[PDB]
Amino acid sequence: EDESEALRQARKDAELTASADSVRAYLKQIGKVALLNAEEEVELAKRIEAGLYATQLMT
Amino acid sequence: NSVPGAPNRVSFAKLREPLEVPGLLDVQTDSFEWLIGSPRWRESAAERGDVNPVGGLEEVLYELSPIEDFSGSMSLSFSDPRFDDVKAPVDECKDKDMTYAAPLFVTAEFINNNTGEIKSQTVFMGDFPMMTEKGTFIINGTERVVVSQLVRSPGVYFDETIDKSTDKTLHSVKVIPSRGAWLEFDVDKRDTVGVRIDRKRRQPVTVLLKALGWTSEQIVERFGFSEIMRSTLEKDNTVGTDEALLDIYRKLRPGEPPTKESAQTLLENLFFKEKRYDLARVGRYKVNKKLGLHVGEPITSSTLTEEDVVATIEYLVRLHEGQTTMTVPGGVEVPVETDDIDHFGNRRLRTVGELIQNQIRVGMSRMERVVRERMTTQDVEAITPQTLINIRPVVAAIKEFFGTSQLSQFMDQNNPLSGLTHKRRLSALGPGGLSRERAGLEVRDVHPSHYGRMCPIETPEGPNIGLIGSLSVYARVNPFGFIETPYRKVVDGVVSDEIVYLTADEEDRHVVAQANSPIDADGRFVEPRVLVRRKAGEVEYVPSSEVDYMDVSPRQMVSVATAMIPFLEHDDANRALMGANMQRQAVPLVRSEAPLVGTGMELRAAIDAGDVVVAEESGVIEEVSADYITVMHDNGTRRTYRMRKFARSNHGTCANQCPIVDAGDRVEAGQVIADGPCTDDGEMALGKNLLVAIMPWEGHNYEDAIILSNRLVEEDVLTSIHIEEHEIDARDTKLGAEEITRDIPNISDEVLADLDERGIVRIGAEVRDGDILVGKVTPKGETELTPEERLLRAIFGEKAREVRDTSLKVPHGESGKVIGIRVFSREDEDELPAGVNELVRVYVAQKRKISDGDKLAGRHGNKGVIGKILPVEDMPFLADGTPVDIILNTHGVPRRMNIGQILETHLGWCAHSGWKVDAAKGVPDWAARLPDELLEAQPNAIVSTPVFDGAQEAELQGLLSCTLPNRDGDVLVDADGKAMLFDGRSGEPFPYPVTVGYMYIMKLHHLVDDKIHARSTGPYSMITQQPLGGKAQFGGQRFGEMECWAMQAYGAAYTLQELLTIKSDDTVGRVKVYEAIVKGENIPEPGIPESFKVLLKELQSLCLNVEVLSS
Amino acid sequence: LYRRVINRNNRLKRLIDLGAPEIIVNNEKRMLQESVDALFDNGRRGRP
Repeated sequence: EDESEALRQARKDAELTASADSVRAYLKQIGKVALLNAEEEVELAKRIEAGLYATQLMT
Repeated sequence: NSVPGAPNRVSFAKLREPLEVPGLLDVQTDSFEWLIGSPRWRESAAERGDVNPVGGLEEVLYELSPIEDFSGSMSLSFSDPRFDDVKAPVDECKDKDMTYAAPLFVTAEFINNNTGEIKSQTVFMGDFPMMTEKGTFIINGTERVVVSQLVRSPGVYFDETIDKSTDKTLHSVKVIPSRGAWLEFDVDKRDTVGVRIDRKRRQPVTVLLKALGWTSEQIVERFGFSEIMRSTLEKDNTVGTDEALLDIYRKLRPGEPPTKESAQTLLENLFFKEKRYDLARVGRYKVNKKLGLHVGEPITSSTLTEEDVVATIEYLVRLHEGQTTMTVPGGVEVPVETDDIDHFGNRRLRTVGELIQNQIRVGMSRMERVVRERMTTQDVEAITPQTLINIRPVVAAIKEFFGTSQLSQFMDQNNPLSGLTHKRRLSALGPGGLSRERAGLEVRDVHPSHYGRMCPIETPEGPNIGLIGSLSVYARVNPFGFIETPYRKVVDGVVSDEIVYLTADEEDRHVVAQANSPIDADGRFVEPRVLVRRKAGEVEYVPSSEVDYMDVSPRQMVSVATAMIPFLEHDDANRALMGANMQRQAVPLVRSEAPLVGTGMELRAAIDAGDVVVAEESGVIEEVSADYITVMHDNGTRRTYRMRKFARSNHGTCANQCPIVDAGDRVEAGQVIADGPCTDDGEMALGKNLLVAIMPWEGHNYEDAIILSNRLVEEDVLTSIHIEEHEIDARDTKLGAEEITRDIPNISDEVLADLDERGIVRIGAEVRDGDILVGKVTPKGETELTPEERLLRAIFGEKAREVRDTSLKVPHGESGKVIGIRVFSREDEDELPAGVNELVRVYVAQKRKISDGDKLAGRHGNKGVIGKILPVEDMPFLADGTPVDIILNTHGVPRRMNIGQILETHLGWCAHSGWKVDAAKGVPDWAARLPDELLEAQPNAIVSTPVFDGAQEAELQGLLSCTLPNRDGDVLVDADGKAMLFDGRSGEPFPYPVTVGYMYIMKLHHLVDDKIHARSTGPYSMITQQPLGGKAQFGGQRFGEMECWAMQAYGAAYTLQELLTIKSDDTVGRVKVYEAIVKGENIPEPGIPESFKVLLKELQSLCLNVEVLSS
Repeated sequence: LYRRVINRNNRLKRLIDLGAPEIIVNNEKRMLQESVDALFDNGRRGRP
């Protein structure tokens, strides 16, 4: 079913495929990062604000 | 007969035909009627499948609707496809180059399931091209004809194969549905099976049946007798429905991790969903017949079902066991056998309806995509069907289909027969078909099912041999796409008049009889053994009581182009093939005399070709003129047929129409009123009746050459009016405007005499190669004015002449008088293309006489060019003194096996001189079966001969015996056909008699005037400096590598280098050679070809360091 | 084909100079490789 080595390495092997079509390979790779919500967006925006502030301070 | 104006054509036919030939255009008209859904077709299906009367457009609209959004609370549907009157009648759309078309209207229902509101908007679908009465479309003025296509009908196809290793038999299947993914079930080299899904070579049936919600108990219950599938299920090695689903996901959608539900829905969306796998309505019924699934149920759910898959498994596995009959649980029993792919029960025919349906389906798919995109981006209740609809893709798709598609081609019309045969022709190349390179040897062969459906003789001799053919004369297209032919059914040796129609597959389960059988009028064949066609196409003897079908008539297996060949049965198949093909390319002469010896098919072929005026309604003729005929019908009103005079055909021939009625005659509905280009008294006439001697004369008729007398040239017996058109357009340009004016720079006056001040040639003025036609002057802009030009103008006072005279001139090698000028312009408020503002087209015609090199041929396969036209003195003449017109060689007819035309020659002489059979002491033995009214024939009497039931040898010999003379007492020909004839060169009589008689010859459209070409220094191509090729361009013959082989073998090196470098390529070499030969100087040393430098640069651009080293 | 090569090369230059995550840079380099592939021999690898 899903556990007991039937589906985990199944997913790993299915993902680890040749993907001859270039668009297919790109869509396979893009299916790796989870989507984001508003709180994550504002938190990452705060992190980027801190990063650019630190870059300005370095300058 | 049965034609009101039919000339009296006596016939040698023995038996009668129970039915007349159907309207040979019925495969184009009826299909378009189905497409539109006209009331004629509406009532046609009322007794031929009224279970679901629906048109092609109605079917597509119903399939498309309803279309909704992701939420399902808002949707749109289509209904009521209503047409409209055509914008303009045919001739004007042929004049100003507009498509013969009418607006299309449909009703759109907007539904909003959230609250519910109705919006019935009558949207303008577009401009749908229509089909004319002749079955030809008009696109941009041109007349185009679409042809039906032969493809493999979607369904199930089992087949057998030998491994050639241990001689084990293997059985494979290919369920090939349109717009879907293939499944290939077979028995592998080893014992197990192969279940290839969409080209993936793994996973025997174990995972598939398991993936259908089953488990091992079901597959072991269904299959306990099939040890092959028992071994396979034992070799499952997988337990678990989800395990099988993920294993399928491996080899159906790799690259994405599988989940519990993804594979289960993926299988349904791949096979059992009618959006990604929909075998057409033909495919579902083909599967049902092949498997006996449903035998009395309406057609619905075009998508493939699971019981279909299980029945396919059972059928295949039982076939591997060698079983004969399979009975599916829940269905009738079906015999188990391999399916042939060329049998006409598996090859359908996509007529015009199906092709236009497919293009409309693509257009509606784009429509559904765009409307699905748009229905969500706009807020509810602010959206209307008009803004949901953007009709652009539909008209784009129809324009894509009608133009720049190889299945809807330019009409081949240089005589009525070519037009008739271009339609009702079956092709096999194109979208969904097989290319000639893709075509094997098996497909080109004649299948036993071709009989009565597709003619086995009519097919082009070129590379396309066998790929494209012509429809039979009695053939019918079922409302289902399969082809079908009529046949009378005999019961217990009693022949019935009831005509029933059978397809290719329905013929196997019956036994059809011979066409010309010894019928006694009581239905009983006098001998028990009769030639019959068995199930597998085998011919054999069989007693009479068990046969159940017979051919409706002879010439049922043959088309309309081959049914016009007299004495067909006496000719080899190859020569009959070529004769049928040359019948298509005869030219329309200026008189078109009817043939003496022919077949009854000529009248019907001429009548229904559509180019002869036929009185639709009976009545007296009010008045007759060359331009028009006014006919007064019985019910007061009148009708004026406007005759078409001197119209250029698509191949530049003549299409005059001469009325053949008087000012006070009565004409019945259906009678021929006026004759077309190649018709006499409403019957086909593609040639002339010429007296023939078959002796080989002094080598001028050597190797198929033909010699003619000057009488044909002087009496205009073989001369054709040929018309060409020359378009030329003045268009806007950054330099300004190009003017159609007489202000033509640096021209004389003797060549300006025949132009009007408007700037074009006077109507009725003679031109020739090089003469100016239209004076169009373009602003030259600027260039390097040579100093020598300045000294030139300083010597004479010539103006700069600031404009370039790129006027239109008659191209090389033609002449003749001008027929008409048509001019269009923007200030004439015309629909000119955006960019051009004048467009003038001039028609020039010349009465092309017959000369050396013109190809003349009979309709029996004999061909040849005119070796010479020698004067009337030097012609062998009979004792009466009439010179022979055409002499052909005798060394071709016995070797090439076309003796039929010798019989035609003798029958023609009998028909010309007239005959009478002495019925004093009873009728002679040979004339006992000869019909009455054929024992007497006046001079120049026309006869007829059906192709397979015609005049026999004994009857023709008896006719030759009594051949009463015309004016003097002189039986020129003896009983054996030969006749004495006097030499016109030396004067003494020839030692031995030779055969003479009247033969029907035709001039082919391969005249030498359009076939002679030569050039000294013309233009050259861009990339490589080689001269171009063709007749439109100045050309230049291709000196290929095969001729390079010959020149190298000769040992001639200087000639080869000359032909390569300076004569073709070396630019400086070309100009230097021309200067040297003009200057009378020695031709210089050839240089280096430019194409080699082009190759060197090209190879360098491919990252290949190529340098040529001096040392 | 030359226009495709030029476009891909210029976009890769922009990506490198601007500074982008390595996935987009790898995708652009793959597109450049496939574009040169199409230029030298169309249809040899993959659909033409």
